Amino acid sequence: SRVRQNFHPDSEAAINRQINLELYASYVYLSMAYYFSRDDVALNNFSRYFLHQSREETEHAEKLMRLQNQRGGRIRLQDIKKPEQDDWESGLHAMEAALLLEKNVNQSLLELHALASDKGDPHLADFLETYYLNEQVKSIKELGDHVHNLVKMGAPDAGLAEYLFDTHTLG
Amino acid sequence: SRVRQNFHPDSEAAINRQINLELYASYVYLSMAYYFSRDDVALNNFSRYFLHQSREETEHAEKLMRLQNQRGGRIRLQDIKKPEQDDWESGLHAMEAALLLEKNVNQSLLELHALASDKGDPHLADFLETYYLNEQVKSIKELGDHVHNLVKMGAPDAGLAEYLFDTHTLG
Amino acid sequence: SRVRQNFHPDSEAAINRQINLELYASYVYLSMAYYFSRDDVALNNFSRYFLHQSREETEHAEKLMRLQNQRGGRIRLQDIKKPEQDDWESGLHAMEAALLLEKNVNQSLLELHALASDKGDPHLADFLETYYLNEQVKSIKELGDHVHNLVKMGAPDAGLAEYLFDTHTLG
Amino acid sequence: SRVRQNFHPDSEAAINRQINLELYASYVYLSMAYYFSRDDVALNNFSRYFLHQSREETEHAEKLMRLQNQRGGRIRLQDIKKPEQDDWESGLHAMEAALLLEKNVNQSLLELHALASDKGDPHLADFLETYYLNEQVKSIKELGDHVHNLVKMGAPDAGLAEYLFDTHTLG
Amino acid sequence: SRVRQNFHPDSEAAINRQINLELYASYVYLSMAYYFSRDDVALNNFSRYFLHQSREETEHAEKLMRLQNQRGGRIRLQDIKKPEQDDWESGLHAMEAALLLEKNVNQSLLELHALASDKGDPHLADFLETYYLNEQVKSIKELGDHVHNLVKMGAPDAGLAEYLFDTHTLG
Amino acid sequence: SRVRQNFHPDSEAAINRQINLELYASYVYLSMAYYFSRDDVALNNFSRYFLHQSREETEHAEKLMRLQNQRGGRIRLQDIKKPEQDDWESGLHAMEAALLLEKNVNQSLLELHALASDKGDPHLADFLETYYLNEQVKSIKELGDHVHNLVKMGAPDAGLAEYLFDTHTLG
Ligand SMILES: [Mg+2]
Ligand SMILES: [Mg+2]
Ligand SMILES: [Mg+2]
Ligand SMILES: [Mg+2]
Ligand SMILES: [Mg+2]
Ligand SMILES: [Mg+2]
Ligand SMILES: [Mg+2]
Ligand SMILES: [Mg+2]
Ligand SMILES: [Mg+2]
Ligand SMILES: [Mg+2]
Ligand SMILES: [Mg+2]
Ligand SMILES: [Mg+2]
Ligand SMILES: [Mg+2]
Ligand SMILES: [Mg+2]
Ligand SMILES: [Mg+2]
Ligand SMILES: [Mg+2]
Repeated sequence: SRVRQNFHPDSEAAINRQINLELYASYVYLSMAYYFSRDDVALNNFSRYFLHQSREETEHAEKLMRLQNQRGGRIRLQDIKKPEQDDWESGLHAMEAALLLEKNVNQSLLELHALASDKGDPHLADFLETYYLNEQVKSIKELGDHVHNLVKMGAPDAGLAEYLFDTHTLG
Repeated sequence: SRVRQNFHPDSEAAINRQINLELYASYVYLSMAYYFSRDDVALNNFSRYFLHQSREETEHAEKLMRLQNQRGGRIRLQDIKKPEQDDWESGLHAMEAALLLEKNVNQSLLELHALASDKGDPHLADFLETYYLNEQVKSIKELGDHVHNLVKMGAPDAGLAEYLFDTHTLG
Repeated sequence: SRVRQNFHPDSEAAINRQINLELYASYVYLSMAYYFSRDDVALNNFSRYFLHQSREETEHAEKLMRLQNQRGGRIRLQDIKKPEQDDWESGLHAMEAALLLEKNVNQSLLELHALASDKGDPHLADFLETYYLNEQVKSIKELGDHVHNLVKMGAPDAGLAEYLFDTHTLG
Repeated sequence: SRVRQNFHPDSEAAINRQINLELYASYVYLSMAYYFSRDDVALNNFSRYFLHQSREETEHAEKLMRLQNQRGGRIRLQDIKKPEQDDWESGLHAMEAALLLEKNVNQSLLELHALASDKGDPHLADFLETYYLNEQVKSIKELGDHVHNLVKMGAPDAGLAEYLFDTHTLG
Repeated sequence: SRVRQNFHPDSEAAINRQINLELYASYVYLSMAYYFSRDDVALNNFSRYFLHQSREETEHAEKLMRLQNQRGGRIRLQDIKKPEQDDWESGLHAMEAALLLEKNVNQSLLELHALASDKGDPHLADFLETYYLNEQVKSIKELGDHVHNLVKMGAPDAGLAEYLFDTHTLG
Repeated sequence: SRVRQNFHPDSEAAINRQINLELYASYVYLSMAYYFSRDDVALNNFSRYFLHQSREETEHAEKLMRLQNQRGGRIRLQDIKKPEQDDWESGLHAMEAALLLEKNVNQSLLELHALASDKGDPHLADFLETYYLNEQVKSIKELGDHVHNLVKMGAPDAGLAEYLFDTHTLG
């Protein structure tokens, strides 16, 4: 590529793997979003919350795809694995699953950053720091907040907990 | 499901298959969109066009997921298969692939409609007719228009064709 | 902490020490601010300048406290040491003391950054670079400018110097 | 000091002690504020409430520093002691600690007022009455209200109490 | 310098060399801009495009000069070498020359970043990442896009190519 | 050149030399501008003043480059020589150097005008008179004003002079 400069094939590959992971995260959140609009779940603000997260993950994927193009890498898409469950069990369980997902995505981003650093790719390093690392920290913190509140409120067994959390925190 | 009424498990299954197909179509268009943003393709309005199509396909998927929940079905997500190519070769080839994709999706929707009709599910039948069947016809027609113009203009070999089509038709 | 990820206890501790240092800097500037509104100093724009700096330092402290929470660290507050003087002697001396303070805070931030780097904490590294390192450089530069002008103008002995600097530069 | 008039050195000293106490109160509230932003507390309106209180205490400190300068006293800053805890245990416990803090600050202000009265300093007496004594009464009353509601609602053990109090009263 | 802190003389020198390189890039683009407004070239949007790039390069130079001052370095200006050609041959050739120039400038910036990293200057590292590295990637990508389109369109020999590219892409 | 008319190659050459001189003047002013932003100079309105002059010189250069193209001449760029100093010593010395620079540029413009007149090029003559000769007179007068005031005020040794001149005249 006539634009490619200081862009290691390993970084290119890792970016492609990260693209897939971001798409996967979008899919997970999409699944959660539509779990919460089931008639036997019907937590519309959980649904909206995860829908929003899903679209944010798509933007995360797209920024990496743009990065790949900008750097002269070649996007290599892979299957977006279905989420691990279709029944996310409860608002709390979904929040906990999302928290685990974000920490896993964060770990992947940190490994990607270590790779960028190993390859002396400050542009990639900065790209991750600018657009992903703090977004991950904020997302993990937010999910942590949500998990704690839901746990403290007695979710999922306390019938009012997820309902009230849905209307107040996620409203 | 206490909302489920006149909703055949075959229709539920076919809706889940259609959800996956719509997600797949979104993915195909996403791949195309970022193919045209490659430095060695750089047809930004092809890119935008397919990006828009990608997001519309996501809405197609979501409406079916909404339908599933509305009818008391249970969304069953599957892997979103990667698109058949990462290199979409040219604006014309991408348009032709999109055309083939839309006709395939249309065939799936028509089969879904035949199933809805077979199962006496007028709500599902109307749902497809209202939101999918004409949208598919419109999309197939548009892609056909685009394919014809690109062919007529000499794409992909005529160097000005895809460039001018990008700026004029997709602008 | 269920949010804690790639966050070394040393970094957590260093952030707590930095929080204290930022609070200390706020206090120093608060002291300076109210030194300059003494009836026998009465340099109201020196006062406002240092008051503004004081509040900025509080925001610096708060961002680190937020960082601590975001990363799952536990804020550990310590006494905010009183400033080294209550009588800041002159506009020039206060500016020079502030300059020294900022360079000391900068050194602490650079050590914190080296620690983040040593611990492979790019989020923390980026956090410091994004919110502190350049703010420090700009603050040190500004104080350097102020010190130079005050020195060149003949502060503190030239009776018009701090007065005119107060009204023009700090106005 | 050419402005000093009817300003007893005891009052000057007591004002300096009160400045420190107000700064200390600010610090206590700052600690509480960021306690409630912990991922395992995550009561954002408790956090905001105490943050607001913290900044109000800083204004309390500053008005006394202003008073010191206005009267020709000399501000003598002391270490701002760290708050007694970094872990404020619960919204209720923090409210109760804040209540105790405000009554302690109020006692100090009342002693300061008695001193002002003993020294025939009506300006200082009026200053305290105008800006501190009723503010303290209001603050103590508000915290008492909050404590009662939290207790009545079952805080901290009733999982919904602090959550609902956070969203409704502190919202 | 009383502001100088953690600023290695090598970094200072490298910044001065980078200032010159940025000024040089501005000059190259200025030359290109006025090449395209020759009566026998007369591609006014190529001209405007390179004029814009020229002024952007001046801002790149100025930010480095400001950085030098901010850090306490001493700007040391050198001759701005004339561009390698006055006759830039064609829109395509100018775009290709600009692409090569940007990659060369990028290489210099990456070397500067490696130096900053070697010298443990995170402020300088962040400065380059924040203001230069991604700007370079975007500029190289854009020029790559432009080069590809011009090549594909048949520039410079296809008489309509640069004309149409001028009006559509650079308009 | 099919536009070239009554345009002597000597005039073309002299215009190219004048372009370089205007670029050089821009560079001198750029150097001065960033000299006054040094932490040990810190005369921000001197800095702004010379920065403005620098950009005006670039416009002077560009109008001549425009003229060259308009007349069918061929721009021949040369190295832009670095300014004679990086340390401009004082606001007064910089003003005096700028004054000398402008008179030198003016002399070059007057020689260019004499050449235009010798070659019977009234368009070039008018071009210089319309856009350069009075601008030079105005600039030389302004710098003379500034030099006189700075001298009269006691610059550079009177510590308040350049400071006050910076804030009042250059503000
Ligand atoms: Mg993501
Ligand atoms: Mg496969
Ligand atoms: Mg599987
Ligand atoms: Mg569709
Ligand atoms: Mg029908
Ligand atoms: Mg600070
Ligand atoms: Mg202690
Ligand atoms: Mg002590
Ligand atoms: Mg780094
Ligand atoms: Mg108070
Ligand atoms: Mg009374
Ligand atoms: Mg540049
Ligand atoms: Mg030389
Ligand atoms: Mg040469
Ligand atoms: Mg000029
Ligand atoms: Mg005449």
